[PDB]
Amino acid sequence: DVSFRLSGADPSSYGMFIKDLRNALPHTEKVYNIPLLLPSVSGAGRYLLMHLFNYDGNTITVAVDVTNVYIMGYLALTTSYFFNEPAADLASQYVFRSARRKITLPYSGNYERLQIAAGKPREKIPIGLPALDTAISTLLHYDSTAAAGALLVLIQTTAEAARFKYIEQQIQERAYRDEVPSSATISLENSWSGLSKQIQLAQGNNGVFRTPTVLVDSKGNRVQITNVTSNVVTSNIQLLLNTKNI
Ligand SMILES: *[C@@H]1O[C@H](CO)[C@@H](O[C@@H]2O[C@H](CO)[C@@H](O)[C@H](O)[C@H]2NC(C)=O)[C@H](O)[C@H]1NC(C)=O
Ligand SMILES: C[C@H]1O[C@H](O)[C@H](O)[C@@H](O)[C@H]1O
Repeated sequence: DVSFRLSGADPSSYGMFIKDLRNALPHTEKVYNIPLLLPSVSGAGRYLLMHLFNYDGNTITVAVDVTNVYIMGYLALTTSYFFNEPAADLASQYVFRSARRKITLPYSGNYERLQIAAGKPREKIPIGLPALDTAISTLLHYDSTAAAGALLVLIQTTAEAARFKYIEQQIQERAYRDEVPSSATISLENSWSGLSKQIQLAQGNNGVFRTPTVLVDSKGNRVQITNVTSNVVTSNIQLLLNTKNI
């Protein structure tokens, strides 16, 4: 399992949590020196437990599918909560069975359904450490509309940060002040599968992408990623979704 505490958190302890989150995801292979996520893991070993503690020390346990860094649901006190999707329903066979009751959230876990549910695009939702603290707090007591916002914040702060060094650094900057994610952050979240695929295709194609990946950069304008010499490949992405899951 991995644990992160908001109390006393700072850019460093957060970096250590995301490090720990990355290192908890199993891989047998590195493709261009990036850990390649497994095609599948059967039964209960498929799910990483993240113990998150708000500033008060209240806690939730989040279950993450180790093959795609996809949050499936969480446990708050004696209630489990799972997204309304088959993968999460499958996950509820394995994690948090000790929960007194189980609530299936009225949405899947994808960004589009979460945003509709939250009433805001994640462009307009501040993130950072104080926001993760809020999110953990919200998730402690069921409220499906508020939880959708809290989940968008939680996805971005833990999974998307594990997947991209740039997003981990975005959050580290937002250790004590939330701020909506940069467009570059949104571009990376949305491009992960894409990049994961083209990194893998590049092996066999001389480090060249079969199809370029359009991103937005820090300064704000589109940029086309075409091979593995690109910074986003050499420095930024930290985990590759296996093409068997794309
Ligand atoms: C691999 O990717 C790099 C970009 O990351 C390519 O080099 C860039 O592209 C053009 C020049 O051809 C310029 O717009 C950039 O400023 C270049 N940047 C750097 C840092 O060199 C490179 O051409 C690509 N190589 C292959 C074989 O596709
Ligand atoms: C859109 C996806 O972003 C990440 O992959 C999360 O882990 C998933 O739960 C889903 O929200």
